[PDB]
Amino acid sequence: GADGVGSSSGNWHCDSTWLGDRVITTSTRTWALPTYNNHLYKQISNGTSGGSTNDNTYFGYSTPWGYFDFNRFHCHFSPRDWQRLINNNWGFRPKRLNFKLFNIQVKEVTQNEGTKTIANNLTSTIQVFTDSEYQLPYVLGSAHQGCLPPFPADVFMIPQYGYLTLNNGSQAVGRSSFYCLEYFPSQMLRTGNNFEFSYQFEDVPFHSSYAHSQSLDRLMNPLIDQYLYYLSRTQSTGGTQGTQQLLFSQAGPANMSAQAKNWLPGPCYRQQRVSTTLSQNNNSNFAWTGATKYHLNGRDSLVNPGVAMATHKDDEERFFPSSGVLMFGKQGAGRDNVDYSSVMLTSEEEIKTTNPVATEQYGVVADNLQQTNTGPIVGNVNSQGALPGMVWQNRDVYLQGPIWAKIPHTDGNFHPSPLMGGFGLKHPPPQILIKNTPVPADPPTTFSQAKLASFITQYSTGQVSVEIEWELQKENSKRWNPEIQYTSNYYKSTNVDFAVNTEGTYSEPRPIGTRYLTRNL
Amino acid sequence: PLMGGFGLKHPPPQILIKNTPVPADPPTTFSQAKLASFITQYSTGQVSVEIEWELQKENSKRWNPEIQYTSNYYKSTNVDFAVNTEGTYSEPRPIGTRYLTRNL
Repeated sequence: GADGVGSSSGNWHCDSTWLGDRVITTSTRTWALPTYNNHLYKQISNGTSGGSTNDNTYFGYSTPWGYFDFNRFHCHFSPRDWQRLINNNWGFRPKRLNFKLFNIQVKEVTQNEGTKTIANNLTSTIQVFTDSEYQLPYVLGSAHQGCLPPFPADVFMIPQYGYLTLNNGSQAVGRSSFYCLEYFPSQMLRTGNNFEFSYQFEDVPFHSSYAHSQSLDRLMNPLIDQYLYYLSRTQSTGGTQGTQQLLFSQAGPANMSAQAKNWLPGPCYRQQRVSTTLSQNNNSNFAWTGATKYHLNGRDSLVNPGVAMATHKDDEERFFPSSGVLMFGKQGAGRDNVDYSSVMLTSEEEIKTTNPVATEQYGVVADNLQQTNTGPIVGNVNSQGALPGMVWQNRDVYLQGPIWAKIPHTDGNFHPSPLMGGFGLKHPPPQILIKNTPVPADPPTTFSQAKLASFITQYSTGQVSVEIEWELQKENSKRWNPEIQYTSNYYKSTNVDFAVNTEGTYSEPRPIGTRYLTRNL
Repeated sequence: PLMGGFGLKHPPPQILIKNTPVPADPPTTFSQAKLASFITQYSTGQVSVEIEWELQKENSKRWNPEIQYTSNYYKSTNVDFAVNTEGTYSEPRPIGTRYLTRNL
């Protein structure tokens, strides 16, 4: 080894490099791993016998271990480096990543009455194992808090680990699995050690970063008619009587709606439409009641976000689907009943081309069968499954949103793109679990059967580094006039955006979409 | 540069240094906010710098003596450019760089 506490195991690399198509972006932060659950696995459950309803019942365990979550973009891209990505490129996908712990140091805190003193414990060691066979519940991708902070000057606290399993009410059915974490081979790192591992993403499709320049129904040619015919009129034209006759015509630029087309909009699953204008919405609480839910195993679940769908039609920015759009918070936003002004509502408007309005009917079909005595009748289709000849475009990843998700290992899936966005992976980056090694206090002089319940209060810190080597899909486009670009406000402001304020508080003002450059549908 | 000294299009690169912040006890229950409690700390050490200079040697045929920078010959209460009774190093006067003479 020849290392010891005399040296620093690792150096600080926060550098990002743009090389040809590749772009290699690394980071580092400072983490403090608190002791969890006094080192006790615990069964946790929430029953429907309490005030909880049948939807909120869960069962599972909360482990002492804790896990690193880097899954979000803003970890790995500075708001400038995310500008060079969305402005200059069509698509990007990862290739490989690399991960390092270093400069690990441990501390143990004592209490004499009020006094509080904090010393180093050289002997104590921490346990790190990457779960590479996916043999645990993979809990990343559910958009939990605790990701590496955006702004490198922040020190973050590693979030606790724990999982859920099959429940029936509060109780547990027979198949409930219990995973004891200490049961996996886990390298132990002392202060002189570093930890490192490499991972190489599977081939995964380039995420689409462009807004189509042509709505799906305008793919026609404006000059020339079409050779096909449609049924224009069933009634006698230009007469005092409407006696029925079948008339046909050709579908030209005069009426473009009737022109035959080779494709269909993406699938549609309706959402209730809520207006930011307060006077327009109904006066009531319809939030949960009139929400769009799916019913599984007798447990209702609100559909958040829902499939990628255009947020609103043109000349209305105020309407948004109830649970449809991703919703972030502003810096320092309360957890409960936060006012509207403290949250940010992303907008899908770039997909209005190929995907339907979220809040409106997908289409209209005939309910009945006509007769001389009985006129035709047509109803709305709210939820339209996928049909052949349907093209849809995936939701764009945001700076704040997650990078990936694990496609569940099940027999059947249809175009497995995670709803929140980001690359679905059949073998995601393996999560990492880390814990202090519990160091017991004085055992008694006389042996006794029970396990030692008195532990030495302890927590450790260190520097963690991650690179993610990305592939950029370069952009070649002949469009004459200028594009749209993501640009900072030119007008004077009280404090700079995406940068600290007087208190030292880093505040990201607004979400940053990935779609700006344009392409032909 | 107006203050004098060599203007450089790529000067000596400045050096930035900071302690690595070491956080105090985080709470038992996880919480979103960054850790606001740090362990008061400061570091010390020895820094060394050399600067290798080139001197332009002086060749001059002037007959009579030059002017030279010389310390005061008369007795003084304490030595200039050196500590005083309190241990206080005091530079008494500024020292120009121009003494030797040359033909315009």
